[PDB]
Amino acid sequence: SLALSLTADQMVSALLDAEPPILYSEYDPTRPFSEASMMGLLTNLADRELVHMINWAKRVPGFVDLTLHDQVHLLECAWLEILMIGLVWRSMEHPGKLLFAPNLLLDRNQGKCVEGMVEIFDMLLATSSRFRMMNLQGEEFVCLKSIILLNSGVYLEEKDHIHRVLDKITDTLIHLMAKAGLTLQQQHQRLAQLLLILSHIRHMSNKGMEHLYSMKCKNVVPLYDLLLEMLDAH
Amino acid sequence: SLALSLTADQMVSALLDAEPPILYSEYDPTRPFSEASMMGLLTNLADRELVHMINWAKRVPGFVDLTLHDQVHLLECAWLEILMIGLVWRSMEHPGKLLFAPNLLLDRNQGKCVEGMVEIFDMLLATSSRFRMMNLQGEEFVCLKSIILLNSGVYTKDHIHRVLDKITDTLIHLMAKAGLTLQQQHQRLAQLLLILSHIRHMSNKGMEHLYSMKCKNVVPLYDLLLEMLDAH
Amino acid sequence: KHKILHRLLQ
Amino acid sequence: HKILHRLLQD
Ligand SMILES: CC[C@@H]1Cc2cc(O)ccc2C2=C1c1ccc(O)cc1C[C@H]2CC
Ligand SMILES: CC[C@@H]1Cc2cc(O)ccc2C2=C1c1ccc(O)cc1C[C@H]2CC
Ligand SMILES: [Cl-]
Repeated sequence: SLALSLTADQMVSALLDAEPPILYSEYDPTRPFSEASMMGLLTNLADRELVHMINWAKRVPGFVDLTLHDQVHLLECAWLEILMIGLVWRSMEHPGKLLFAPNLLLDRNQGKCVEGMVEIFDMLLATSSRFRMMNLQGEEFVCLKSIILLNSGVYLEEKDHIHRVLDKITDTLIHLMAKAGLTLQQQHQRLAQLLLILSHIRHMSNKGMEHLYSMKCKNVVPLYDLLLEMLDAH
Repeated sequence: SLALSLTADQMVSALLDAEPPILYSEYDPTRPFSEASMMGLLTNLADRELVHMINWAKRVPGFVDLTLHDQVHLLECAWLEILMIGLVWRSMEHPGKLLFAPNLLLDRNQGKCVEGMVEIFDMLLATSSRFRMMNLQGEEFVCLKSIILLNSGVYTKDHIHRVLDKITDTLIHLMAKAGLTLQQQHQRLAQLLLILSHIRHMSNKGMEHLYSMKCKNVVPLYDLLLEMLDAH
Repeated sequence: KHKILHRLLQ
Repeated sequence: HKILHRLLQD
């Protein structure tokens, strides 16, 4: 595995170069949104984002070393977590709003257009404000995104390799903090702060998944094959 | 807050001393259990454990410094995660089984007696195996349990965040004292905290399952347990 | 509101 | 796990 041989700076480089592009939402949507029209716009975006996510995963060091069955499993378990953290990252510089796409910046009020959605929007906004306060950097963000992919479904030959890569990502994060001039104590504290956020992201994903299976039965969500399969995986 | 001035050693001692007692399940020789009898035993135990959890929380450095409203919010969000990590901890000595109580050691097969429960038993057994292989120490366990209490509902705060950094310092202190290199220390720290996201996942799955058990009226739920459930 | 939790916490 | 399977193979 060339992954286990990468240095910290090479790890950061590989992850930064693997970043997916930012996609646009269907243009000139009719406002205000109806429950069905908003979900239509968001599900359309998510479906296209999933295609890019699958290809981003293949570029995450070590992921290629896993079996197709495992790769499928990790993505099925982590896709929504990955969509959410990307959203929280794009929204950092926009207090109070969620930047779903450059041409689609929504406020919590618009989240009331869909039953049960405002609760999820609020958690997402709190996470974004948390990253803002922490002044989360781009190199740290890509590290966290890769940890989500490898850790979310990890729970022996395959497991050991995954744990080794996770350990390398940890080393990378500490490396970045050391360069930022943080003391040893501050490095450990920030590392803990960042990893504990992943607990909240897992929570939002579990809640989002339940709410998604809720909109589904109400025939409010469009029939986007990939998105539906990913949802059925749960 | 008095908790912020404590040393790592005092923090560990405080946490160890606040540990709740191990409770026993109601006694009954009859095996195997039925869906209702098993759920009856488990909910009765959970309800009694919750009372001790509340008193344990009050002894967690920094918790009493919060307002009643905040204390309530934290317990409501974290109660199942706390019950689960406790179960995973005492089940470490018994690979392959879940020690709900000294007189109630269950196996995966017994998890099938209740529909939808085997999936949860399996996640819990894997977590226990993970802790067993990492050779989790009692001192690290008490820190993790406290982190769950203070972190789970924190985003739904400067004081709580300051207490969390304190526990982090304590965890590293314990690893350094155990002889781990600087590298092994931050790698072990990350490993431990990542398992917390899995505990969060199990809690959400367990909460969903309990809600459905409730609506199916498989068994009446005790008042405290119902309060904690409805909070979700 | 009246909660058993409130009572036990105080 | 159909589409995801194929996309991961291509
Ligand atoms: C509410 C946003 C959350 C995360 C997210 C990020 C993104 O970049 C694009 C779409 C989404 C979805 C979410 C979600 C949140 C709750 C749900 O019930 C379903 C979903 C699925 C999609 C929207 C179709
Ligand atoms: C399956 C064990 C899990 C955690 C646990 C630890 C413990 O020390 C005592 C009771 C429990 C419960 C659990 C659970 C798991 C799934 C559920 O739907 C409900 C519950 C609530 C109680 C059992 C009544
Ligand atoms: Cl596109």
